[PDB]
Amino acid sequence: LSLYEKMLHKGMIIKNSNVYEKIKEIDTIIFEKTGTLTYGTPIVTQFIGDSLSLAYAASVEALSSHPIAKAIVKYAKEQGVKILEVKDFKEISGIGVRGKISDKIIEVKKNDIAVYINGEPIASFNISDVPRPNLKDYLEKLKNLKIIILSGDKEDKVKELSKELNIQEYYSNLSPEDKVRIIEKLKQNGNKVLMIGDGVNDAAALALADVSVAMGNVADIILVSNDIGTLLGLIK
Ligand SMILES: [Mg+2]
Repeated sequence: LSLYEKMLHKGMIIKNSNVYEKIKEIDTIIFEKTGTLTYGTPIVTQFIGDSLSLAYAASVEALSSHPIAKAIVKYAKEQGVKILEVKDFKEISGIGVRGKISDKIIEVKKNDIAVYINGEPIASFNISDVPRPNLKDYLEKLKNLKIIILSGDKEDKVKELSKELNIQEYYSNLSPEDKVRIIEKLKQNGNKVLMIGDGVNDAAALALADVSVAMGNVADIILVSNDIGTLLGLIK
């Protein structure tokens, strides 16, 4: 058939056949918490504030394509509130959004998210990543090979996910640049490192991985399917 076509069938897009046997020569596996071990879109785990505030925040968040923004919009919609007309929308990706509704200035910006109305913090959200099911693939590889979780998220969130999925080595509160330095150090130390990430917020780290995998949500392997199990199946 052809390696390239066989891999597509399994929802992997490969860049070079070399990545193939290179898989066997690697010894370290690194996961990005967000998007790989968890779904690409987080959920609202709690909202504190009144329903008008909720409608205001969702109405502004409805103009962003950020996953946190989508988590907030979905939660508000499940609560039954309707989207309101916003003017003067402004966004700074991943950090905050702003807009005007009913003569009032609303800001939603990085509990995890505060809602301001005319300068005053009046509501907030806790949002969390949702883990992907399938937990045995991990042990299998822990058999055959060291696993590491990296994340720009806070200690307690990262640790807790490490706890659930049963992963020992993990680093938290990392900037993209922290991750890149970690890869280089592993490679300096002699490790052949395969990394799985979102493909953007950690593109430099991937670019340095011995073999890099991007989620479907440049890299050596693109997981169109977002099927990590099948990737870990292959590796294992
Ligand atoms: Mg949600």
